[PDB]
Amino acid sequence: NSATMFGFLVLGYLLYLVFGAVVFSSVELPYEDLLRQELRKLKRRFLEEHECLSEQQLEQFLGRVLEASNYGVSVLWNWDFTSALFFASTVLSTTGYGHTVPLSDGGKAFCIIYSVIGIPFTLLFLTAVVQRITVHVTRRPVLYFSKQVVAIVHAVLLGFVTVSCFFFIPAAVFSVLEDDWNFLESFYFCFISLSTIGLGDYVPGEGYNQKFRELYKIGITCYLLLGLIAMLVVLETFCELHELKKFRKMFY
Amino acid sequence: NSATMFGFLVLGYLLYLVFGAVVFSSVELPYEDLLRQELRKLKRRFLEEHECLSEQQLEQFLGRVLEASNYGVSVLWNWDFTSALFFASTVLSTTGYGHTVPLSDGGKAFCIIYSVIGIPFTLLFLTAVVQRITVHVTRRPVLYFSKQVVAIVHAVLLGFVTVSCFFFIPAAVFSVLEDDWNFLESFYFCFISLSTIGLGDYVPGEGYNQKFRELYKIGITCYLLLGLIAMLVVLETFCELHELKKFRKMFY
Ligand SMILES: CCCCCCCCCCC
Ligand SMILES: CCCCCCCCCCC
Ligand SMILES: [K+]
Ligand SMILES: [K+]
Ligand SMILES: [K+]
Ligand SMILES: [K+]
Ligand SMILES: [K+]
Repeated sequence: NSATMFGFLVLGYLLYLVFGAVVFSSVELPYEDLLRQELRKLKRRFLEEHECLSEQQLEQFLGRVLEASNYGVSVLWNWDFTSALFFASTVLSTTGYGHTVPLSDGGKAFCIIYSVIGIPFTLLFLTAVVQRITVHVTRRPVLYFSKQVVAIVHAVLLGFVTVSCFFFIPAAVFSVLEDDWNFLESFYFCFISLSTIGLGDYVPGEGYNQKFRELYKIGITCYLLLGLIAMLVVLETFCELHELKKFRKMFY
Repeated sequence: NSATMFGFLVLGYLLYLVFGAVVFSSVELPYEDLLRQELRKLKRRFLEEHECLSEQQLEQFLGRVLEASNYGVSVLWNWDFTSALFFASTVLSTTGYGHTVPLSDGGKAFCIIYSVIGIPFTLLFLTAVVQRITVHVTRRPVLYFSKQVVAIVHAVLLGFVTVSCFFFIPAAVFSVLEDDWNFLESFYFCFISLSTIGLGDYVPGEGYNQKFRELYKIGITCYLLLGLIAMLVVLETFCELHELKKFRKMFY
């Protein structure tokens, strides 16, 4: 019966993500179309309006252009559902790249509530997904039980596995998928993504003329999601070695 | 003797923050001065160079302007130490606004290592700071011991305390300090900050002509740091109520 509990948690979470991905999609998308216009309109009017404008005339155009940039809309789509799903997930995993921020007040507010509920929901979700994976991946230090040393080797080995399997493999996959991204950049991106730092200087699936982008988003959303679980799995496996519980306990 | 262990942890952490705040300050600052120039130079040359330039001539200037924006440098200082300290802390608390991202490869790489070491160090730091605060703030459900109900009331009461004390009070303080920020925006900022989501659409201490800014940074760095501890404190207090351990346990 415990299997249908975790099985439902996993289901409901995914839905909560689609739910939000939809609510965000709709409320925030409209303000974008209208903002896309105010920019395309202010773009045309600037060039055609005052060809040789002065220092005071440029700071006024650039201002309105940069302001649009900070909100995810560049003068040169953010809230579809494939991308709004991307946002909803990175907001509950708490990465927050920012390449897409809510624009209205409803979005901003819905985001807040959606999170108060989702963030926690997300912990529970992860806790379960990890407790389980942790055991199946760390039930083997026993098939080996000397005892303490089977773990210190299981850990360091498991680290070198996922570090490669989740950073280097995708660090390369992105060096591929994303043009302007070299390896370091792709790798660097993975680190700040799976760490949930999310500076947002780099975000995949945002290149001029990207084909099948809809999926790339859904793929990323999963890369990030799984990679996080993987980290936590590796974290538990490390946080549970004798020497660590020792070092930790040393401060309470 | 346990008091000098946590006391040193708290010390060393703070230093690790200053250490990084310095290393980042120096390596990344230079690329900024040089980038500030390439922009001030491309700014002058654009207006004076081709007053009435066409559609093809604007996309080329705006491109280089927006590209600078995404990296923290606007055409219209990011790595001093008061602000570099701000970065180092938000990177280890994992908020990552992005208003400041490392520019060189050294910065990007140092950041990664600094984090692999700091993030953990930061957990330990928090764990201690919270375990302690948790007990002194939740040793009182006992001074009240019926028993289970003294906690469900201690929790809900403590929530309403810090929610007000860390969100509303500062939500207002910012409505003050930050011009363009109304209450919702200030409050909204606090939520995504203390949640460590850090979209970065709003970052305090970044207004044209901000006086005593150096401190405002150091103040924020602390607001964020403490507010996080506060959250975790409140989180533990909630994660440890019978009904919850019950609901949680329901999935392993
Ligand atoms: C919700 C907190 C997630 C923390 C992730 C920490 C990953 C650290 C990896 C360091 C090698
Ligand atoms: C390093 C993980 C920090 C998680 C902070 C969660 C705060 C949630 C507040 C919800 C009211
Ligand atoms: K973050
Ligand atoms: K960000
Ligand atoms: K972020
Ligand atoms: K940003
Ligand atoms: K985070």
